[PDB]
Amino acid sequence: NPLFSPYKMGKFNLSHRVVLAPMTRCRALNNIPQAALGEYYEQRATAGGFLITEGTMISPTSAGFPHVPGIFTKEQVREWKKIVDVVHAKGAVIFCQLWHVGRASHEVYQPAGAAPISSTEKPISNRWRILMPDGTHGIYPKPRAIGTYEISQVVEDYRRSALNAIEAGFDGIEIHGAHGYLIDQFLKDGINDRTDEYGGSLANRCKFITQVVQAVVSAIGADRVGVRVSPAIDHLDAMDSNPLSLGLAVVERLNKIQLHSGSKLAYLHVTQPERLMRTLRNAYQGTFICSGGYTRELGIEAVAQGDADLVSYGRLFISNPDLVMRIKLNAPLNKYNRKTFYTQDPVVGYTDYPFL
Ligand SMILES: Cc1cc2nc3c(=O)[nH]c(=O)nc-3n(C[C@H](O)[C@H](O)[C@H](O)COP(=O)(O)O)c2cc1C
Repeated sequence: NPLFSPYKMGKFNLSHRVVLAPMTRCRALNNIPQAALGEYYEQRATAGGFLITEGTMISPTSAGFPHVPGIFTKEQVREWKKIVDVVHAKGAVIFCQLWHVGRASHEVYQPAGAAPISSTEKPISNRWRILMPDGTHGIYPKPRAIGTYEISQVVEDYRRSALNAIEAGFDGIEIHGAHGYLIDQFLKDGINDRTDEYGGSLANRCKFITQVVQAVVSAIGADRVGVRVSPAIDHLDAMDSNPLSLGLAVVERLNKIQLHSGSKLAYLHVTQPERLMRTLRNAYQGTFICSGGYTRELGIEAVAQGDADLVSYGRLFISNPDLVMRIKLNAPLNKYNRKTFYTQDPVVGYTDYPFL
């Protein structure tokens, strides 16, 4: 089974290629990482296995889901440290995904009920609704389009959060540049209507992600930085007229960051909607994680055919804490319950999915 050949993700030698994809679960009450998170990640950790945490806030203005963890305060650092220690005691490698939702927010999630920030003042259209803290769904508001000074401040928030993640003991961080969130609101020409140096051409639209990645690379080292993008996913009104071109343009800038820094990133992580994946892999000089709809058989095939070095699983990892072992044994998998993806119980639908 090619998923069980070892792989060197730079200075981290992984024992197998099954990766826990980042998944928002909303158990981090009041943005504090809770003991429940430690139990959840511990159940899924394996010796030499790689885990990516749920999206984690970089600033008070970065959230658009309830009870998502932050890593911008020293209190949050202390609590993450307890979780990282538990996962490291099982021999796993763990990266913290840094997440800013941009315009995908609501007054209820913003300090003082302020408008969320974006590249644009265009709101997400009414076809999408936001999950509210009470479990209902609300309307995405009009965001505030930020100037270039504020862009530099957001980059600094990523930089400080990356340093905080290292202080908590994380092996690295992943930049969430996917799924229509803040970075994707700069990348995608269906969203980015700017006429300044951050809008228009591919080079201008890639400026923000480039500056974010460079900032965190300078702060913690390229080999501790992964990058996640989704050029072909149009979630939250995040379409590009030419997804393949956009994906290749991002890869270009990542390859250049690696040359100028003299080191490789930890990986590029691309997720697809339920030949583009292979094309970006072929263009990128480094480790590639594929994601989106992978099964045991499709993951085996992806590694065997050279389409990816690592394969990340999301929904099946929700309901199969021992997903790695089930893939190894070709054991039957447990169903997942969508109703408890984003609820707040520390156990129900979170840690009570059974082992083999
Ligand atoms: C409940 C849920 C939460 C998710 N949260 C995140 C997230 O925080 N960051 C991210 O990049 N992707 C997130 N995703 C997308 C997944 O990481 C993954 O790419 C997606 O589920 C497709 O892979 P799969 O077929 O293995 O589930 C989430 C998906 C689900 C279903």
